[PDB]
Amino acid sequence: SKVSFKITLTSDPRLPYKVLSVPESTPFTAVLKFAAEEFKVPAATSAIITNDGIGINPAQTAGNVFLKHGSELRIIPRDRVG
Amino acid sequence: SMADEATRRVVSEIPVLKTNAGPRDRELWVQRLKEEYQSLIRYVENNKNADNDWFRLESNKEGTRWFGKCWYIHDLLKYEFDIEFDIPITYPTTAPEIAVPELDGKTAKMYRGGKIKLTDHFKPLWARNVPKFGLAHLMALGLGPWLAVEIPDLIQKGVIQH
Repeated sequence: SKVSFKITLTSDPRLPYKVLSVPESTPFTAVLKFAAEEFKVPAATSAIITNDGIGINPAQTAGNVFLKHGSELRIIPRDRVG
Repeated sequence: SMADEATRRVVSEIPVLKTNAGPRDRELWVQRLKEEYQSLIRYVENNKNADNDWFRLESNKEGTRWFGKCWYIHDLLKYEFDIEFDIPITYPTTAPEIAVPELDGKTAKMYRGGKIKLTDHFKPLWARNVPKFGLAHLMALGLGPWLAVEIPDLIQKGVIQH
C-alpha cells in the first residue's frame, strides 16, 4: 500500500536526494508539499518533474505517478511571478 | 544526466571561501577579499578552459562596490551586458543583489534598478553554505542561470538587439 520516490533537489549543486514513502492513494500535490517541506523550500515556488525532465500532471495519486512515470523525480524551482 | 554532472563539476572546481567576515571587519575583510579574488580568478581560468569565458568583475579598493561585464553567445552572436552590485554590511551571510542596469524595465524577472530576480531556491542554498560561498558562486549559481533563461527570451522577442 506504500510507494517510494527518489527525489533529487536540482537547485543544489550537490544534487542531494531523499526517498519519500507515501500511501499509494496520496494525492501527488501532497508529495510535492512533503518534498518541499523536507528540502526546506517553498511549495508554491517548487515543482516536481520526472528524472528525465517530463512534466507531471498533479491531479493524480502517488501510485498513478509511480507507475506512469517511475520512482525517480526531480524537485526544481518553479516559474512564478513576483 | 549530463546537466547534473556539468553543474556539479563546475561548482566543485570553484574554490570555496573560508573567512566569515564582511566590510566592517578590518584585516579579516582584507583576507576575505583575497579569498574572493582567488576564487574569482580560478573560476575565470576554468571558464577560459571550458570555452565559456563569460564574465569579468572588479571592485573599488575597499571591495564594497563591484562592476564588470558578462557575455552571452546565442546563434553565433555575442551579447555584452554591464553588471554591478554593492556588498551588504551583513555579507557573507547576506548575498549581494546583482544588477544589470541596461536591462532595467526590459524583463519582469527583475526588481528595481536592474536587480535580477533569482528563484526562491537561491536564498536557502546560499544561507546553508555560509561562509563557503562567495562572489564566484553568486556568478555561477545566480547570474549565469538567470542569463541562460532570460537572454534568449529577450532576443527572441526583439527587446534586445545585438
